[PDB]
Amino acid sequence: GLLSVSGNEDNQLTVKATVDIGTEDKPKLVVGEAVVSIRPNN
Amino acid sequence: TFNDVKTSLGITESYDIVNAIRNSQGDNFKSYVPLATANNVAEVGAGILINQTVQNDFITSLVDRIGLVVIRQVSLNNPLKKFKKGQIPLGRTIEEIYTDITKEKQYDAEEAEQKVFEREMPNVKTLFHERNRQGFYHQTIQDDSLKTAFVSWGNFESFVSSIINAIYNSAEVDEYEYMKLLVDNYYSKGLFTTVKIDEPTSSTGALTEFVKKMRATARKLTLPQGSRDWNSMAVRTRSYMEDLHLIIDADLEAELDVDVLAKAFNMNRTDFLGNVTVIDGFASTGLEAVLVDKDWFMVYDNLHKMETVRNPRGLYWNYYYHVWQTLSVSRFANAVAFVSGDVPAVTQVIVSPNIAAVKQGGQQQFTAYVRATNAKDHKVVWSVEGGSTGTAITGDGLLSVSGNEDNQLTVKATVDIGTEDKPKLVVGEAVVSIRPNNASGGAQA
Repeated sequence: GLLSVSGNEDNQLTVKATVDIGTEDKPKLVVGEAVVSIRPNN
Repeated sequence: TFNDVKTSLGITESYDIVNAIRNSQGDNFKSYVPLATANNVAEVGAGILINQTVQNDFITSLVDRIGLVVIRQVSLNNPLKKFKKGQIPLGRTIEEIYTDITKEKQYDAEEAEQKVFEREMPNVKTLFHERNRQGFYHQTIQDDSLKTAFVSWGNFESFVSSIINAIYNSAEVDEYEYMKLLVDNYYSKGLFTTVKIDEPTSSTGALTEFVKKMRATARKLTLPQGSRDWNSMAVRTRSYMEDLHLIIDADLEAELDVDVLAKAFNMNRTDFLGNVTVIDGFASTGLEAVLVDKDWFMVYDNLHKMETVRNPRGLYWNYYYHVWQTLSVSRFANAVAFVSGDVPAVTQVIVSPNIAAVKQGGQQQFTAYVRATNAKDHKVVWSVEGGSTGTAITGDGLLSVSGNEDNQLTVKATVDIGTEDKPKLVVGEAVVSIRPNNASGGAQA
C-alpha cells in the first residue's frame, strides 16, 4: 500500500483495496476505498 | 442631431426575445404570453442610449417630454489611505536612518594590546525619499452652455456638483493606483523577497498549501530575534503581528471562506494571520499576494489645493485640484512577495557598505548578500569599475584603492544564473569615493 505520487499529478486518487471472497467467474470483490487528494510540490 | 438610430446600438443579440416568446409552446416563455404589451417592453426596456423625439400617442404633432432626471452620484474611496503617514508641509526629502547589529569579535587579549582605540564604524544605512507625485486634475464647467440640458435649477445645481465630485473621485482612485504602483515597482526592481508558491483557484490543495506559507512567513517575520532575510537592505528587522498587512486580491478572500474557513472547526487556525486588505489585483505577471508592514508604505502629502478661474470670453470655469504627495516605500520593512509563476533564481544582490569613502591607498571590506530563491549556493564575482590601474578587489570582497586614485569608484558583486549564450547576471553595487591623501610621491612605493 505505499502509494507513490509521481508529480505532474492533478487527479483525485481513489486508493482501492479489493479482497477476493469468491472464486473463478464469481469473484465478489469486497472493497474499501480511501480518497486521496493532491498537494503540489512547487 | 443623429438621423439614424436603432434601439439596438452596440447590442449583440443573443436570441431575439420578441420572436422567442411568440414562437414558444412549452419553451418556458409561456408565462410571457399573457403579457399584453410585452413586445413594447422588450423593445426599449433595457435602457436607450441615444434619445429620439418620440411623438405623442394621442396627438401626433406633440412630443413626449422628459419628466424625470436622475443624477447618479458615486463616492470612490481608497482602501489604502490607512497606510499613509500624514503630511509634510515644508521641505522635500525624508531621511530614514537605521543602525544595524554588529559582528561578535572574539576575546583576544594579545590582539587587544594595540587595538584599544580601533574606531570600528557603526552599521547605519540611509534611505532618502522625495516628493514624487506632482499633478493636477483639470475640469471645465461651461455654466451657461449646460443650461440648455436643464429646465430646473435644482438639477442644474446638482449636476454642477457632480462634476465637482468627479474631481475628488479622480483623486482617491489615482491615489489608490499610485500606491499599487509602488508594489509593482518594487517587484519589478526585484526588491521584494519572493516566496515561491503554486497558483490557487486551480485546486483546494493549491490553496491549503498557500495558507501554510502564509502563516509560516508571518510567524518567521515576527520572531523576536529578527532576521535579515526579508528586507531590501538586508538588516535585522523584527516586525510585529499587529503591524502586518496582507494585500491579497478579491479572489483569495471568498475562496478561503468557502473551501477552508467554512469547514473549519477552529477558524483561528486556518485564517490568514495578519490584517487583510482586498484589492482588484496586481498588474505584474505572477504576483498574487503581498505581506508588508505598514512601515513599508511612506505616503506623505504635500499639497491639496483646489483652485478656480473663470474665462470671460467663453463663459466657462476651470477647476484645478492640485495633488502633490510623496509616494515611496521603505526598504527597511519586511516585504514579502507571494509569487506564483516562475521566478529568477537570484532576485537581488545586496552589498553591505552601499556608501563608502575610503582613502587613497586604503582598504574597504565588502560583504554581499545574495537573495536566492533556492538552496543552490551561488558564487559571487567581485569587480570594480570607473577607476584607474592600481585599483583591485579581492574575491572575498576587499577593495584595495591605489596610491594614484582620484576617481569616484563603483564596486560590483555579480551573480550569474543562465548559461554562456544568455548570460543572465544580477549584480549588486556600492559607490566608493576616494578623497585624496597627503604624504606621498616618488618611486619604489
